[PDB]
Amino acid sequence: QEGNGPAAVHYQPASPPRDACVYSSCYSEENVWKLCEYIKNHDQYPLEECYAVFISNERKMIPIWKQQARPGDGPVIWDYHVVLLHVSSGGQSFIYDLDTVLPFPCLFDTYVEDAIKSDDDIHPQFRRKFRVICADSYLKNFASDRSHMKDSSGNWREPPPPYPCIETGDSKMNLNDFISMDPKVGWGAVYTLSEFTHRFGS
Amino acid sequence: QEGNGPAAVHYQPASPPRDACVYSSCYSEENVWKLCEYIKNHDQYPLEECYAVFISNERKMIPIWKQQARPGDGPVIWDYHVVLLHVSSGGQSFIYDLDTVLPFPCLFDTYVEDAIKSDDDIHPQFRRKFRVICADSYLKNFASDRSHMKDSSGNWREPPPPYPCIETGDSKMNLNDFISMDPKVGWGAVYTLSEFTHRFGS
Repeated sequence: QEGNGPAAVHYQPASPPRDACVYSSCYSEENVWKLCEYIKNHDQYPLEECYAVFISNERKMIPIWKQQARPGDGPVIWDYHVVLLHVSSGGQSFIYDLDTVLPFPCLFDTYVEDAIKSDDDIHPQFRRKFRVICADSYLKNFASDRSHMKDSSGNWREPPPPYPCIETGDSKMNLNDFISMDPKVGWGAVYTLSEFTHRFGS
Repeated sequence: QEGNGPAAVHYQPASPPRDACVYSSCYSEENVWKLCEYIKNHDQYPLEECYAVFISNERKMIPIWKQQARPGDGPVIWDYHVVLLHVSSGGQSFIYDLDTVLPFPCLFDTYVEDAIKSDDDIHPQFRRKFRVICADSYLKNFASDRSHMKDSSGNWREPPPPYPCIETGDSKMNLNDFISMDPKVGWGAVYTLSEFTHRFGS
């Protein structure tokens, strides 16, 4: 028998701690994009091991439990919500959600169970779908002019993030193409809750 | 009526107290063999209720927390480690580890939870595997010439136990066959951490 030298044996998060991440309430698509930017700019993990994940449905009403906005367990009904998925080297997958009360990051199995619960127990208009976009692709292609966050009067529904709107060489606004769950549109692949769970679950 | 709560269920230990057990640091395989020999030579419990348990992995680096060699400070990373498992007629199972800072013996659910933790977020190279050998079989078959404990110059890595090497009619050395977590090799059965915990846990 011999005791080896000390070593870090646990998964190391790809992000900064939850309280050190760039964040604006109601701009999860951006918060997630910012995590992608951080990962890209660091050498800990390849960017391609990560995915931006949009959650929505045709009716744009998805319940998510264990959300910060509503502490104590009823759900928040969102039009869409975005989280980050890290498909880690050992078959262990993690979810980074800046709006969850669950750990940041959180093991995938735990997150999907606690946050989402079962689609079977809710009516069809509320069922959850997921667009999974590889992080490199997301940085390359995502663009939002934040126009959706201004009311009829031109005032901000929620204050915007402190940096200029994300744009690309090809577009200044394509957020709807990410929110959409039609496989004929946008980038990445679309999965039902069951499919998503099976695909990235343990 | 008598009610307790798992940690409070009554149990009489199969060994002498920790301070009276034969023990050499870095020779857990031998320390456990000696415990098996003691049990055999006593009439308290049938030997067949007990198992020698080897803990290792392919890379031979396994973390174990609550270890004497590293008080309060993370895990010890062992090439391999050996403990005794008593499957009690009392319905609760116990772990005897001469190297733990937990009680000796310790209720199984508690030992695994504190000492082992989960492999859910542990790097692949560090995941724990268990070889469980019924105690009668261990005494019948185990042999070690202690050759692994001599360095390249022929000197001891750690001082040996002060009794002659354990040998059998069939071998002078088969320690590698116990350390191995290959089911094709050796005696007993091999389990993942999850399997081991589900099997012997509550």
